[PDB]
Amino acid sequence: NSYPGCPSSYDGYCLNGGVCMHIESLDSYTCNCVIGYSGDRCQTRDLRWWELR
Repeated sequence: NSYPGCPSSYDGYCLNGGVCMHIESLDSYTCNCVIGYSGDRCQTRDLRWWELR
């Protein structure tokens, strides 16, 4: 269901990593946040602690 789906405008909408998806139903195009940070879009990044750049 959560297959990789996201037009071009979804290549910088998120400042953090983010995993672009389309999600069934309606649009909802977005980038799944990650482990360590979240919010509108991990805007609340716990800085460097998890991944690496």
